[PDB]
Amino acid sequence: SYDRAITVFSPDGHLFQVEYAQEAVKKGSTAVGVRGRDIVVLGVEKKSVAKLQDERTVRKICALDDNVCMAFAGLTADARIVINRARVECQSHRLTVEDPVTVEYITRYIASLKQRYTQSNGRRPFGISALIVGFDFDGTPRLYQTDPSGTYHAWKANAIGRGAKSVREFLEKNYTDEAIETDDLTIKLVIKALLEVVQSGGKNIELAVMRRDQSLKILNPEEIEKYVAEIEKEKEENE
Amino acid sequence: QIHSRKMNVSPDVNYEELARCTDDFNGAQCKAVCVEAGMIALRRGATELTHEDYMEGILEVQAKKKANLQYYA
Amino acid sequence: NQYDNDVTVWSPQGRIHQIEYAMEAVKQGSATVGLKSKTHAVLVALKRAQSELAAHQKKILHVDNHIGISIAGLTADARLLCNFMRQECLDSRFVFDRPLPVSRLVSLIGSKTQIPTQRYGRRPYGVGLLIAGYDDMGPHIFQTCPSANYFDCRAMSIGARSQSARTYLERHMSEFMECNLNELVKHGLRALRETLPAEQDLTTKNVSIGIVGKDLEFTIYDDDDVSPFLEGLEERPQ
Amino acid sequence: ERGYSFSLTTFSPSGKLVQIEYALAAVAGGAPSVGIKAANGVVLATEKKQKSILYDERSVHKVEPITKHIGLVYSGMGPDYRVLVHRARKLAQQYYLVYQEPIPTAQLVQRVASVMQEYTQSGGVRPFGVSLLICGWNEGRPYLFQSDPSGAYFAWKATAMGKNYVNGKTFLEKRYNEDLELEDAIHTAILTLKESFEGQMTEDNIEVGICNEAGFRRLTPTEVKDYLAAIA
Amino acid sequence: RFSPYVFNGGTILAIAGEDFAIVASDTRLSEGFSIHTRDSPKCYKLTDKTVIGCSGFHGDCLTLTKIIEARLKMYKHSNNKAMTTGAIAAMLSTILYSRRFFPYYVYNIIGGLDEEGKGAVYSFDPVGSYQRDSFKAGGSASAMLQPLLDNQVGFKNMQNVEHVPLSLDRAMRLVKDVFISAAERDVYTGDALRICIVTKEGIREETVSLRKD
Amino acid sequence: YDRGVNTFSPEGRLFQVEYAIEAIKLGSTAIGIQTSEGVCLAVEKRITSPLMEPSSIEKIVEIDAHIGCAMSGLIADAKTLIDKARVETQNHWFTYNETMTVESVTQAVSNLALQFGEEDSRPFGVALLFGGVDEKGPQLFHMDPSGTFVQCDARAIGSASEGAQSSLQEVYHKSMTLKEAIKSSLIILKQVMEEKLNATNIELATVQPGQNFHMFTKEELEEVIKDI
Amino acid sequence: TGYDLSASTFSPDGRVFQVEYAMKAVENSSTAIGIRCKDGVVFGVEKLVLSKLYEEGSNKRLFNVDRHVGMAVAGLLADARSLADIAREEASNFRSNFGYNIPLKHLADRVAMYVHAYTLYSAVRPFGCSFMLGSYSVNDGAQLYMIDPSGVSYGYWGCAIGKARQAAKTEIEKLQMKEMTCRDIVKEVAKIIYIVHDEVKDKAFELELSWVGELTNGRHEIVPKDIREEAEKYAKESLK
Amino acid sequence: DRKIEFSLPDLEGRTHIFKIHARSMSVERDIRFELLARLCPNSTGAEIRSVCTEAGMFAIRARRKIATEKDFLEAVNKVIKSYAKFSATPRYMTYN
Repeated sequence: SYDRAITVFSPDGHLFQVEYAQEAVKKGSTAVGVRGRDIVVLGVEKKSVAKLQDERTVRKICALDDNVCMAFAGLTADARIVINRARVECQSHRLTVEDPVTVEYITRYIASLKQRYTQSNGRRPFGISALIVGFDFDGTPRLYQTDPSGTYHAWKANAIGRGAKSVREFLEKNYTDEAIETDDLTIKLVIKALLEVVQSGGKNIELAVMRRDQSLKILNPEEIEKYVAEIEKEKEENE
Repeated sequence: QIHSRKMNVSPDVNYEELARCTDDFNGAQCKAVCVEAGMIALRRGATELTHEDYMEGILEVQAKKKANLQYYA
Repeated sequence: NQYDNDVTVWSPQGRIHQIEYAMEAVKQGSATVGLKSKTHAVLVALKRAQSELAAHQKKILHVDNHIGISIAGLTADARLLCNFMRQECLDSRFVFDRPLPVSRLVSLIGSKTQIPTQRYGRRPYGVGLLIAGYDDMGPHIFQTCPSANYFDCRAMSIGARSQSARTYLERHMSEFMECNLNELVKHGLRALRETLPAEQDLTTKNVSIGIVGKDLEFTIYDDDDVSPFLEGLEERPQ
Repeated sequence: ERGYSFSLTTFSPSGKLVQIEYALAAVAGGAPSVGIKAANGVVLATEKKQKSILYDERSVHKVEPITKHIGLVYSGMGPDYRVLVHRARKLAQQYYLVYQEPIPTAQLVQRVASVMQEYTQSGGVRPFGVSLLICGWNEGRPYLFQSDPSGAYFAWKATAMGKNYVNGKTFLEKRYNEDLELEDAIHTAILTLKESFEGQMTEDNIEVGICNEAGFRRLTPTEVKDYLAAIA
Repeated sequence: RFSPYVFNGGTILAIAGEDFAIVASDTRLSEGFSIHTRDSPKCYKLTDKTVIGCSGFHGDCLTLTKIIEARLKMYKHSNNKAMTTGAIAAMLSTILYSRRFFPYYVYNIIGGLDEEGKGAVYSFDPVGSYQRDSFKAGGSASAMLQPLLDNQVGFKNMQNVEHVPLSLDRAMRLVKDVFISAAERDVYTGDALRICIVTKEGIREETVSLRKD
Repeated sequence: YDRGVNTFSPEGRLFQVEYAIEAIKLGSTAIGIQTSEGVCLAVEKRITSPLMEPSSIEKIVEIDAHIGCAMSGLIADAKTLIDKARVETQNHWFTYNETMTVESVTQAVSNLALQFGEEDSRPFGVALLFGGVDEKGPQLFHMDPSGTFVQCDARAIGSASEGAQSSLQEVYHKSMTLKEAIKSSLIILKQVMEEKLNATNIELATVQPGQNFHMFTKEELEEVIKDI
Repeated sequence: TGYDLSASTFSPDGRVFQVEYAMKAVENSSTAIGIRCKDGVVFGVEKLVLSKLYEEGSNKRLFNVDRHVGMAVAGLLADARSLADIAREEASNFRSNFGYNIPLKHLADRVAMYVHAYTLYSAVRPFGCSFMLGSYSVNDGAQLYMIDPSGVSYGYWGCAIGKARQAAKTEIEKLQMKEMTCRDIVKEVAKIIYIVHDEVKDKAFELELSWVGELTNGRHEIVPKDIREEAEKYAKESLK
Repeated sequence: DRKIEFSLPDLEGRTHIFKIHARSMSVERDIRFELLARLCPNSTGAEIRSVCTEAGMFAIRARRKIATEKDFLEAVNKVIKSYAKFSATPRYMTYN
C-alpha cells in the first residue's frame, strides 16, 4: 500500500497538482457545446489526423445512456475510465430507481468521484474536463461542465480546450434567443463558433446532435460542407 | 541581576520567576531582556522598571511571528 | 536547519525539536490552575472568545463522577483523548464494577500518547491535561505534557502566563491542606487574577470552576453559580 | 515492517535506466567466463582464483546444476547469484509437479528472466548485478542462453562474459565454427580462458561443467588437470 | 449436548399511572426444582424517571442491564442531557434486534414517565418489537395476571361500568392483591414483592412479604 | 525543500492547517444572524457569466427540517461533510427517535474535521455556518478547518469577513427581530459585494421555531430589495 | 552532512550518529547507581526537586517489574516506563508459558533484543533510555545487569549511570562488595551519592533507594523509612 | 538585536499601499480600492504597484485619459491570475 499524500496546500492556499491539471486540460483540443430548446448540439474541433487513416476509435464523443451524451477534453486515457464508471453507475441507478438518470445526478456522481479522488492517497488528480449534455424526463434539455477539482456547473453554452476564452467571447458576443430559433440555425451557430475558432476546414470538425427524444446522430462530412457552404454563403452576401 | 544594575529598578522584580520562565537563553539574550525592557520603559515613558517590562522583553528577545492565533484552549 | 523535520530524528544535542515545538502549543492556550485540599480537588479555568457576540470557549469537561479534566491546546485532539478517556473509564467500570484509579488511568494515557512520538510521520498530541480525581487516597492532581511525562503534584498551572500563578501557589501553598471550598476556590481565583491584564479580571462569563468532593460528584460550575463564589474577593491592588 | 513501495529506478531525460547501466558495469567488473556449444552438448568454463592459499576451493562452486540436464554459471558478484539460483531450483520443481516432465531450458529462461525484470521494476530494491550462462541438451539439440540484469536473454552460439569479453568474443570469432566436438570446445575454452588468465592455470583456477545427451554433469580436478594438461 | 439456555423464573408487572408509574416483581431466583435464593429483585432504577424490569435468563438480564447503563452515559456525554423513555425504548429495540440470530431469552417491560408527567409502559418481545401500553405483565404467570387487569383496569366485559381514572392507592391494593392471587398458584412466584413507584418527584420503594412454598 | 504533511511550526501551530485557514479567504462572503425570533442566513453567488444558470450553484443546503448550512471557500469538498451530517442525523433519529441537537451535529462533523494521515490525506478548505432550532430555541455555530467550533450570534465569513464583522458589531444587539435582521444583513451585503444587488446575486433561507426550515425564492425576496 | 538522519544509514567511517545522540541524551538524566552486595542487590536513585509544588512520591524513576525483578531507569520517562511495560509483559509470558520465574540472563536478553529491534529502521527511532536490572535468586544468587541505548548488556559487581558517571563509579570501587551484607551497603550507597550533585548544581534533591535479597525474602520492595533515616543520619559525616 | 518581520499587509496596509501608488494618476473618481484589496489577499506592494502602473496602461490602450474600475479589473486578472504561474512568493514564505 503506497500511502503518500500528493495534493498538499501551498503556503498561500493553492493546490499545485490541481492547477497544473487545469493547464493539462488547457492544452487539450477545443470542444464546443450549446443547448437548444428541442434539439441539443455539440461538436469537437481539431481532429488533426493524417487524412488517410481510420478514426472511429478516436471519437471523443460517447453516450452513457440513451438520453445522456458526453464529450470531454484533456488527455484521452483518463477520460474513458471515468466514462466506464459512469456507465456502471448510471446503469446501477436503473437497477435502483426505475427512471432514467438525471444529468444533474450523474454530474454529481462524476464531480463527487473526482473530488474524493483528489482527496485520496498517492493519486494525481484527473486531467480532464467534460461537457455533459442530457435531455431528461419531461423534456428539459440542459448541460453541465466539470472542473478537474470536481465542481459541476450549469451553462447555456460553453467551450473548453486550447483557445477557449476567445471562443467564449464569441459565444457571449453572438448568443441570443433568436439564434436558438431553428435547429439548423443553432448548428450554424456551432459551425460559426468552430469556424470562428481554429481553422478546421471541414476535415477537423465532428458535430453530433440529439433531438431530445432520439439517440445521438452524427452527420457525415456532407452537411459539414453544406452548412459550411451556406455559412460562407450567408457571410458572403452579408459582406 | 548583573546587567540590571545601572537602571532604575523598582522592587517589582523576581529574578527567580524570570529565569525560570526563560530557559534556553545565553548571557547575550539575558542581557538583551534587560536592555529591551529598558527601552519599553521609555516607550511608555515610565522612569523605573516593572515586572511586565521584563515580561514583554522576553517576547521581544524570543522574537516570535504573528499569525492570528487565538483559536486555542 | 535540517534536524527539525521529523519525530524520528535525534538532535546532535539529543533534544527533539518536534516535541519542543509541541511544548509551544500548550503555552499558546489560555491559563488554568488546579489544586487540592485534604478532601477536595478544585480546578479553575479561564475562558476566552474571539468576538463579543461569539460565545466563550469552554475548557472543563466532565469525564466521570469522580474524574474531571481541563484542556489547553487544540480541541480536536482534546476531544480525541477525551473520548478515549471516557471509554477507558466506562469499560473498566463495565468489567470490574468499580471506579477506576486515577494514577492507573494516567499511566494508560502516557502509554497511549507515547506511541505516536516514536513512529514515522506521526505527530505528538498538543494538550495540557490537568486531571483532578479520587482514588481511595482522596484528591489527586495530575498534569500531562506532549512529551507524555505525566507529573504528580499538589497544585500546578499551565497555559499562557502561568509562571506568576506558580509563584502565588508557592507563596501560599502551605494553607491549602487546611481550608475548605469557600476560601479554597477563591484562593484559586487569587491565582487566576494574577495572570491578567491590569483592567479586566472576572466578568462572570470568562471563568469556570470544577469541584469533586469527598461525598460529592464532580460538578462543573458555569457563569451563574460562579457568582456566589466570585463575590467576596478583594479588589485589585495598585 | 513494510517496504518503500516506490521504484528507485526512473527514466533519464536521455531515456536511460541508470541503475541498470551501473549494474552492467558491476557485471563487467566480474570474473571472466565463457561458454561454447558444439553439436553434442555445451561446455561452460569459468575462472576461479582464491585470494590466498588459506581457502578451500572444494567448498564453494561456480558451476551449479539446476536439474538432471541443466547447469548454470555466472559472471558477477557472489551473494546475488545464489538467491536466484535457489529460485530457479524451485521453478523447475513447480514445472515438474504440474507436467511430470523435465523442463525445457527456454521455458526456464522465460521464468527466470521474468523474475529479474519484475525485480528491477518492483519498488524499493536495487536490481541484480550478475549475468548468467545456461546450458542443456533438451530434445537432442543442446542450447546455450545468456541473461542480463535488465531481464532480457539471447541465444548465443558461443560467447564470453566478465572481464575482457570484448577481446574474448573476437577470439571466439576467429576460433569457433559450427562443426566441433565437446572436447574441442573444452580445448578452445581453456585457450580463451588462457587469453586473460593469470600466470598459473592449475586444476583449481577454473571450474568446468558439461552437458551431453547423457545430461549435465561437472568435472573433477583429476580430468580437469588432464584437460589443462596437454593444452596451450 | 451443551445447552446454552436455561429458564430462571421471575414475573414482572407494570401499570401506567396518570402522573405516576408502578413497577413490581418478586425476588426469587431459582431453576430446575430447587431454589438458589429468596432475594433477587428485578427493579432497576435507570434514571430518576425510568425503571426497567427484566425477566427470563438471568445472566442475559445482568449483561443487558450493564450494557444499557453504559449507553446512558454514552448518550449523556455525547449530548449533555439524559435520555427520555421513548428514546430508551427506541435504543433497546435495536439492541435486542442486534442479536437476531442468537437471541436473548429475556422478557422486558420499561415503565417510566413521559416529558409531560404521564406513565408509559413499553413491553418487549425477545426480538425487539413493542408498543406503548397501559399495563403489561411479563414472566411465568403473566397468563394469570393479564385478564384480571383487563377486567379491573381495562373495565372490559362489564355492563354500566363507569370510568374513574386509576388512583394511586387503588393501584397499590390492586397490585398487593394480585401478586398474592398469583402466588397461590404459580411455583415461580417469589417470597417478597419488590414494588417501585415512579412519581414526579423521585423513586419510591416498598417490599411486601409473600408466602414461601 | 519539501517537509512532511504533519510538521509543527517553529512558532508551534502547524503548517497545512494554517494554510487551510489562509485558503478560506478566497470564498464568497456569507452572513448568518442568530435571533430569538428565528435564525436568518444569507450568501452571495459570485455570478460570472450570463450564460451561466444561476440556480445551479448554491451555498445554502439543509440537513434536516430544522438544520440548514452555509459554506465558503472550497465547495466540492463540502458535499462530503454535508453527506456525513445528513447520515449522522438519520442515525441519531434511527436509534433514538428524536432530533440530534445542533451543537452535537457540529462536534460530530468537527471530529471528522481533523483525521487525515499516512495510514489506512489533507485538511478541508471549507468554513461552515450551522443554522438550527433545537429545544433551546434558535442556534448558530461556526466551525473551523481545524475543527474548532463555537456559538456565534452574528457571524460573517468570506472575503469581506472582517469588514462585515466590524460593521456588524455596531448594529447587532440582543433584542433584534427577524425583519430588521434580514434588512440589516442585506445592507451590509450591498456594501460588501461587487456587482449591483438584484434578486439573482444572493439567496436567503431562514429557520423558525414554529415552522420548519425554509429557503426563499425569487418571489418573496425582492420585496426586501425594493424595501432595502 | 546528511549521513546522520536515519537509523539505517551508516557514517562514512562506518557508524551511527543517531544512537550516539540518544546515548548523549542519557547524561542529562540525573544519576542512577546500583551495586549488588554479598547477599542481595541495592539500587540507589537521587531525585531532583524541581519545584516545591510537586508532591513527594511523584514520578518515580525506580520501577518494579516482577515480584523479585527490580528496575531503575535513566532517560526519557515515557520510553522507560514503556520498556517496563513490555518487560513486565515478557515476564508474564515466561511464567504464563513455562510455570516459574524468569532469570535475569534470559530477561535482559529478550529486552535487549527488543531494544536492538529499534536500531535498524528509518520508520522508528532508538530509545533515549538506559537502565539497570538486578534481582536475587535462592538458586542463582544475585544478578546485576545494565542496558545501554544500543542494546548491549553485561554483568556487574556494580554500575552507575547519569550525569556524574565516572565521578560516581570512581568511589564505588573503594568498597568491598564481595563480603558486605547489604546493611552497611545502604549507608555507603547513600554516601556515594551524598558526595555528588552539589548545592551549586541542585537546589535540593531526594533520596530514593531500592532493595532486594533474601533478607527481603527474595521479593522486591522499597527500603523502609527508618533505615534511610539512618542513611540521612549517615549523611552529614561527609563534611569532615 | 532587532529582528523585524516583514509580512504581507492584512487588508488596511494594502489599501494604504493603493493610496500611495494611486494618488498620483488620472482616474475615475468614484472607484473603490477596498474591492481590489479584497481581490489581492497575498500580494506585495511591488505587485500592487504593477497593478496601478498596469491599469494606467489599460487607460492608454484605446484612447482614454482617466482609468476606470474595470480597467483595474483588467489589471487584476492579468497581474495576479495570468502571471500567477510564477508568483515568486510561496517557497520564499517558508524561505527555502
